[PDB]
Amino acid sequence: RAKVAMSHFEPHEYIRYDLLEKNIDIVRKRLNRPLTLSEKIVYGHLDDPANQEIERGKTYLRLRPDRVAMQDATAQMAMLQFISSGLPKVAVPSTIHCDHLIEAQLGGEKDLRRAKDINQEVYNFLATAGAKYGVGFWRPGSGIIHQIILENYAYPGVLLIGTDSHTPNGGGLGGICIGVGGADAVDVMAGIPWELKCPKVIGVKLTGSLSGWTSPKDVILKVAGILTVKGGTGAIVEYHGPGVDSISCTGMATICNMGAEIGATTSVFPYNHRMKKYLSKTGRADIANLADEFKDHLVPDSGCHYDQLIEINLSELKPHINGPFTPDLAHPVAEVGSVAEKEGWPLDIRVGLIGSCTNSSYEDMGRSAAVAKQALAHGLKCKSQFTITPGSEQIRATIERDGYAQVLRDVGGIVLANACGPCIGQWDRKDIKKGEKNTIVTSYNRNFTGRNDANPETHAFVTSPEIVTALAIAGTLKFNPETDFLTGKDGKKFKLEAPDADELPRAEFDPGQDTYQHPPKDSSGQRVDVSPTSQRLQLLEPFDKWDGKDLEDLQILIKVKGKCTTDHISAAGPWLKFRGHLDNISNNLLIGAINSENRKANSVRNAVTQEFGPVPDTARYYKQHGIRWVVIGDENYGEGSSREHSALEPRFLGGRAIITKSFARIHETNLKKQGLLPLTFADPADYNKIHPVDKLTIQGLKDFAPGKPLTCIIKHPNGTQETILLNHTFNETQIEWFRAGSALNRMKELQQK
Ligand SMILES: C[C@](O)(C(=O)O)[C@H](CC(=O)O)C(=O)O
Ligand code: SF4
Repeated sequence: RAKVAMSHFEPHEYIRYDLLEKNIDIVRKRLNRPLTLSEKIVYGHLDDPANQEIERGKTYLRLRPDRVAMQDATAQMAMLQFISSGLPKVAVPSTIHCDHLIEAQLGGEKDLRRAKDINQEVYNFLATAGAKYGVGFWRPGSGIIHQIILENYAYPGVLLIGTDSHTPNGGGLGGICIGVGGADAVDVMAGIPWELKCPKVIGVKLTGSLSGWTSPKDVILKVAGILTVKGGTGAIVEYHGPGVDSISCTGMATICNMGAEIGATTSVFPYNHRMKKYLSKTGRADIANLADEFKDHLVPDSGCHYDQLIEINLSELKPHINGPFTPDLAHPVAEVGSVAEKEGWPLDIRVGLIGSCTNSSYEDMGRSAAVAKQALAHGLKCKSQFTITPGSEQIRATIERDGYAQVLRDVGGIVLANACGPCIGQWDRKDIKKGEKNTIVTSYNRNFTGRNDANPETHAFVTSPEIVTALAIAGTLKFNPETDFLTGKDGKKFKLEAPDADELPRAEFDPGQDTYQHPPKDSSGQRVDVSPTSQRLQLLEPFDKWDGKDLEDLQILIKVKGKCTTDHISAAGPWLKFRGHLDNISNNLLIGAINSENRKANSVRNAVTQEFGPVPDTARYYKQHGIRWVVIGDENYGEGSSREHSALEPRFLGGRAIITKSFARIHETNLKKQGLLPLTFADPADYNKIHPVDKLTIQGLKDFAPGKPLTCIIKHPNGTQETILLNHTFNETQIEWFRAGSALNRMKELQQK
């Protein structure tokens, strides 16, 4: 066909749209109905399109992804599992991005130099394991994983998986990009089919066009408020309608990115002329030309059916700000000042932060510079502290060149390294004491308790970068950029004009400094060294195979009340230091979850000693003494980040099952991957039948089967027993992971030994 390479770094790996077309056509001859765009790209990547059972929301699809991307906080454990497999080389194009371990403190270059010293051992391990197994390596300072992928690797029709829940960002260039845990990434790197539950499809029809202060971020802040954090579970969100051509390619990536906060499997936009333009300005005009020849397969079929349809008229959409606490608590910027006042949320903004993968594009930086230049023209600077995170080295070099970084420094901002930084709590914040109630506004995406600075009382609101800039200049939530007046230096009241700026540089992008390291795919004689006394890296010892018996008289470690995110289960911030060391990071297990017994975090009753203490310590005591335990949770358990450490840590400390009213998708898969039993109540009111003091027996593991519930006997202390039924979503592939002790153990059994 055409021989167009997948990227500039893999000149010999060609885009297979011929394959995509062939598979789409086998499938539509079987289904005889129009296909949505996400169905075309997902079913076009089936391992066996002729025989695959296809029912939305019901069957597990066996898929062949085109490439794997990892960032350094999840790559360590994905590579330690790949090293246990014993396999010599990765089977698909794979990259590691070093963006999560650079702490914001002094700003830019200074923080990057310090991170390279402090994290030497880890950057070393990832670069060496990358060279050995054939994984491309983007060095610290290169940029945030998703901005590097949009700029270099995402293209229309790609199926990409990434070990990060904001991998959907790549949907802004028409590809299906899905967040997974490290063991799912090991499957694909090892060459075995990846399984995904066939998604439902929510269609969002965009009408009109954005104007004034409204930006792409407002579309997904509105959709999150409508669908809520659990409304997208099990579905792909597919944006369509005439309003789509009104949004820039990076704007579309912003909207797909934050679809992770409603639990969506991913989000996607159809290939159009704004994506073409972006591909050409990022050196990929040949890929835009080939996608023009396969365009019919890169847009939805006429008359395709969405399981749910939402319509948003972009011309009536006004600026939003969401939070504090949850990303679906949506408010117009015009009313947040009065709601804050009413709810007792601090009105004064201590810090304004722009960037993160969600909003760190060239257009985002130009729109923020456009607000800031107006303030400067009246002799003002930010009243709040103000930080700017460029998404990649190319964006940092280009906004530096085109003058936007200096405008942002002149209003009082500090430019941080091209890294996650304050977005996952890698921030040496000293302006508030811990426990001090305060408000920060960001252009990020999640705003869960203690995620940016480990202070539970920080009220974090997420909005667009131009509104963070306007509010940082005013210093208060009680400021609406569209209506209100600031007073300049000269005494005159003035109003901010709505920002206007170019979507892409007129000139070319300046690539900045060299940051990619290609694998020698010749030589590869690397020894990966993991010191046996390291506190940051530790090789894995395989989990135990199932004993063949039912699980009797299980102790409840904790019955959790309410929201239980993967940041509650395995916190980030300071704990990122131990992401390659399973025993050391397991000391954060469930320390943020609220115990229903006392409503406290990290205080559970030890059943033997009858002392209340830390959850990690209590789980290790039970494991030392042979007491097998269970976690009981509420709705949407495991919401958020994809970190498989939330599943590895309960397995390591002796847990056996997690029983909840419902699971977020990625965490439920990660639990199954690690040999645990994720089970849901067949009747959710049964959550109220179980008391912290009860022992539980799970029966029927011997004839464990797809679609057959398991029986749970609740043993009450007074002698009463009650039987309830528990549902599971295991298929036979997955029951094999459980019987082997983990998916990695099963894979190693298939290697004939
Ligand atoms: C840090 C993270 O990027 C996050 O935003 O929560 C994570 C991955 C991780 O825990 O390392 C995510 O979204 O999956
Ligand atoms: S959401 Fe924040 S922490 Fe996750 S990749 Fe993006 S910038 Fe990094």
